[PDB]
Amino acid sequence: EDESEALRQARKDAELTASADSVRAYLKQIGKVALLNAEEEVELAKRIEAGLYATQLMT
Amino acid sequence: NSVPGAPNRVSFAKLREPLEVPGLLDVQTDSFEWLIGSPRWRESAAERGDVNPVGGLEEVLYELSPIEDFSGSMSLSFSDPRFDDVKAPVDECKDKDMTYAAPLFVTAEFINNNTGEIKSQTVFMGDFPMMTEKGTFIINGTERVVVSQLVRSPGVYFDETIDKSTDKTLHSVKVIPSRGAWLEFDVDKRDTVGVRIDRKRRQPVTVLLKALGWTSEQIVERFGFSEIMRSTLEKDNTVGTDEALLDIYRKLRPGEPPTKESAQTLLENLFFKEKRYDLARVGRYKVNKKLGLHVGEPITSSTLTEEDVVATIEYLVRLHEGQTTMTVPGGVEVPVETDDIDHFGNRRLRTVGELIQNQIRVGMSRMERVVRERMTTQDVEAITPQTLINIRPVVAAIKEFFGTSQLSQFMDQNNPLSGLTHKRRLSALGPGGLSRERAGLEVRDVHPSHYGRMCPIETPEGPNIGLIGSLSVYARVNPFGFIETPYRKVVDGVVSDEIVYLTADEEDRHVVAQANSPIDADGRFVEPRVLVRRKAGEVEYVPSSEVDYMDVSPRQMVSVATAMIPFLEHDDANRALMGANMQRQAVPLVRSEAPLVGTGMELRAAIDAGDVVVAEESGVIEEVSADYITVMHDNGTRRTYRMRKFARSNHGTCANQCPIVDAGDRVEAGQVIADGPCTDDGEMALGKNLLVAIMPWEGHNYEDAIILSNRLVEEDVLTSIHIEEHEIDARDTKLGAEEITRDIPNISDEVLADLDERGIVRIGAEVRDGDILVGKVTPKGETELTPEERLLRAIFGEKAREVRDTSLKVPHGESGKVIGIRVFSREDEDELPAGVNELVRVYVAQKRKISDGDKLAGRHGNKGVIGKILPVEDMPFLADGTPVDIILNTHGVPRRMNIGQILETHLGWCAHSGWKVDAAKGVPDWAARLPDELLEAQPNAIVSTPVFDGAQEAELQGLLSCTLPNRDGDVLVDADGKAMLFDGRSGEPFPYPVTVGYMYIMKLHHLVDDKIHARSTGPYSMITQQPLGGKAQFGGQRFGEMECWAMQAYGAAYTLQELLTIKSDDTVGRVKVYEAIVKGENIPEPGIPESFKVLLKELQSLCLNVEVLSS
Amino acid sequence: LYRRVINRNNRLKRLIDLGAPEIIVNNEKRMLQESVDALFDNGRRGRP
Repeated sequence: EDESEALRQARKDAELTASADSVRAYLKQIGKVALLNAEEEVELAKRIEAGLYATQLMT
Repeated sequence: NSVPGAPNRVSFAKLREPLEVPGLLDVQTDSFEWLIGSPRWRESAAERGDVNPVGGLEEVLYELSPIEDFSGSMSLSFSDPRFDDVKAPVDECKDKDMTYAAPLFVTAEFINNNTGEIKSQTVFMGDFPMMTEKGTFIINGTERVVVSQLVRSPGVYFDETIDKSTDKTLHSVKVIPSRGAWLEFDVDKRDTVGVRIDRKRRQPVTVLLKALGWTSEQIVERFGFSEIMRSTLEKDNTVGTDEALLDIYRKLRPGEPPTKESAQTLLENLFFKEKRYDLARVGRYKVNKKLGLHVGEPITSSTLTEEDVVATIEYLVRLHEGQTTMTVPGGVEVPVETDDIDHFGNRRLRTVGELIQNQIRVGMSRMERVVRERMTTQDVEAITPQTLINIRPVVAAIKEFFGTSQLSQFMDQNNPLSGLTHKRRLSALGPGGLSRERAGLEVRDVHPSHYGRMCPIETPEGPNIGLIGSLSVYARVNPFGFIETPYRKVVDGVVSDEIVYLTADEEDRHVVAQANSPIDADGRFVEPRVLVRRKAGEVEYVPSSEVDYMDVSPRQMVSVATAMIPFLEHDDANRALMGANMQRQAVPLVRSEAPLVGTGMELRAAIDAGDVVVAEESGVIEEVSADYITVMHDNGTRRTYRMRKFARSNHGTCANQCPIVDAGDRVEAGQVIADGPCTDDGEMALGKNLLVAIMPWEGHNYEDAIILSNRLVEEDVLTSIHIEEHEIDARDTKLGAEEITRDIPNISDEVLADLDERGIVRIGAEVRDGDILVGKVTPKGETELTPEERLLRAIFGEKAREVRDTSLKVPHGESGKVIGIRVFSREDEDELPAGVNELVRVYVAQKRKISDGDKLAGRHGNKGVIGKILPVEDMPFLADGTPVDIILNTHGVPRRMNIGQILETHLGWCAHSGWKVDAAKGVPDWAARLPDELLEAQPNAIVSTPVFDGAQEAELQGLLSCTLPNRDGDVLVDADGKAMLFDGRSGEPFPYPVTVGYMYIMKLHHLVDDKIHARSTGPYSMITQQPLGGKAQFGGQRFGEMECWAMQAYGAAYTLQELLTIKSDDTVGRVKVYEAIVKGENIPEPGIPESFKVLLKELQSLCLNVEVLSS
Repeated sequence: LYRRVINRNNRLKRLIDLGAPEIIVNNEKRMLQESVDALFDNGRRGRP
């Protein structure tokens, strides 16, 4: 079913495929990062604000 | 007969035909009627499948609707496809180059399931091209004809194969549905099976049946007798429905991790969903017949079902066991056998309806995509069907289909027969078909099912041999796409008049009889053994009581182009093939005399070709003129047929129409009123009746050459009016405007005499190669004015002449008088293309006489060019003194096996001189079966001969015996056909008699005037400096590598280098050679070809360091 | 084909100079490789 080595390495092997079509390979790779919500967006925006502030301070 | 104006054509036919030939255009008209859904077709299906009367457009609209959004609370549907009157009648759309078309209207229902509101908007679908009465479309003025296509009908196809290793038999299947993914079930080299899904070579049936919600108990219950599938299920090695689903996901959608539900829905969306796998309505019924699934149920759910898959498994596995009959649980029993792919029960025919349906389906798919995109981006209740609809893709798709598609081609019309045969022709190349390179040897062969459906003789001799053919004369297209032919059914040796129609597959389960059988009028064949066609196409003897079908008539297996060949049965198949093909390319002469010896098919072929005026309604003729005929019908009103005079055909021939009625005659509905280009008294006439001697004369008729007398040239017996058109357009340009004016720079006056001040040639003025036609002057802009030009103008006072005279001139090698000028312009408020503002087209015609090199041929396969036209003195003449017109060689007819035309020659002489059979002491033995009214024939009497039931040898010999003379007492020909004839060169009589008689010859459209070409220094191509090729361009013959082989073998090196470098390529070499030969100087040393430098640069651009080293 | 090569090369230059995550840079380099592939021999690898 899903556990007991039937589906985990199944997913790993299915993902680890040749993907001859270039668009297919790109869509396979893009299916790796989870989507984001508003709180994550504002938190990452705060992190980027801190990063650019630190870059300005370095300058 | 049965034609009101039919000339009296006596016939040698023995038996009668129970039915007349159907309207040979019925495969184009009826299909378009189905497409539109006209009331004629509406009532046609009322007794031929009224279970679901629906048109092609109605079917597509119903399939498309309803279309909704992701939420399902808002949707749109289509209904009521209503047409409209055509914008303009045919001739004007042929004049100003507009498509013969009418607006299309449909009703759109907007539904909003959230609250519910109705919006019935009558949207303008577009401009749908229509089909004319002749079955030809008009696109941009041109007349185009679409042809039906032969493809493999979607369904199930089992087949057998030998491994050639241990001689084990293997059985494979290919369920090939349109717009879907293939499944290939077979028995592998080893014992197990192969279940290839969409080209993936793994996973025997174990995972598939398991993936259908089953488990091992079901597959072991269904299959306990099939040890092959028992071994396979034992070799499952997988337990678990989800395990099988993920294993399928491996080899159906790799690259994405599988989940519990993804594979289960993926299988349904791949096979059992009618959006990604929909075998057409033909495919579902083909599967049902092949498997006996449903035998009395309406057609619905075009998508493939699971019981279909299980029945396919059972059928295949039982076939591997060698079983004969399979009975599916829940269905009738079906015999188990391999399916042939060329049998006409598996090859359908996509007529015009199906092709236009497919293009409309693509257009509606784009429509559904765009409307699905748009229905969500706009807020509810602010959206209307008009803004949901953007009709652009539909008209784009129809324009894509009608133009720049190889299945809807330019009409081949240089005589009525070519037009008739271009339609009702079956092709096999194109979208969904097989290319000639893709075509094997098996497909080109004649299948036993071709009989009565597709003619086995009519097919082009070129590379396309066998790929494209012509429809039979009695053939019918079922409302289902399969082809079908009529046949009378005999019961217990009693022949019935009831005509029933059978397809290719329905013929196997019956036994059809011979066409010309010894019928006694009581239905009983006098001998028990009769030639019959068995199930597998085998011919054999069989007693009479068990046969159940017979051919409706002879010439049922043959088309309309081959049914016009007299004495067909006496000719080899190859020569009959070529004769049928040359019948298509005869030219329309200026008189078109009817043939003496022919077949009854000529009248019907001429009548229904559509180019002869036929009185639709009976009545007296009010008045007759060359331009028009006014006919007064019985019910007061009148009708004026406007005759078409001197119209250029698509191949530049003549299409005059001469009325053949008087000012006070009565004409019945259906009678021929006026004759077309190649018709006499409403019957086909593609040639002339010429007296023939078959002796080989002094080598001028050597190797198929033909010699003619000057009488044909002087009496205009073989001369054709040929018309060409020359378009030329003045268009806007950054330099300004190009003017159609007489202000033509640096021209004389003797060549300006025949132009009007408007700037074009006077109507009725003679031109020739090089003469100016239209004076169009373009602003030259600027260039390097040579100093020598300045000294030139300083010597004479010539103006700069600031404009370039790129006027239109008659191209090389033609002449003749001008027929008409048509001019269009923007200030004439015309629909000119955006960019051009004048467009003038001039028609020039010349009465092309017959000369050396013109190809003349009979309709029996004999061909040849005119070796010479020698004067009337030097012609062998009979004792009466009439010179022979055409002499052909005798060394071709016995070797090439076309003796039929010798019989035609003798029958023609009998028909010309007239005959009478002495019925004093009873009728002679040979004339006992000869019909009455054929024992007497006046001079120049026309006869007829059906192709397979015609005049026999004994009857023709008896006719030759009594051949009463015309004016003097002189039986020129003896009983054996030969006749004495006097030499016109030396004067003494020839030692031995030779055969003479009247033969029907035709001039082919391969005249030498359009076939002679030569050039000294013309233009050259861009990339490589080689001269171009063709007749439109100045050309230049291709000196290929095969001729390079010959020149190298000769040992001639200087000639080869000359032909390569300076004569073709070396630019400086070309100009230097021309200067040297003009200057009378020695031709210089050839240089280096430019194409080699082009190759060197090209190879360098491919990252290949190529340098040529001096040392 | 030359226009495709030029476009891909210029976009890769922009990506490198601007500074982008390595996935987009790898995708652009793959597109450049496939574009040169199409230029030298169309249809040899993959659909033409």
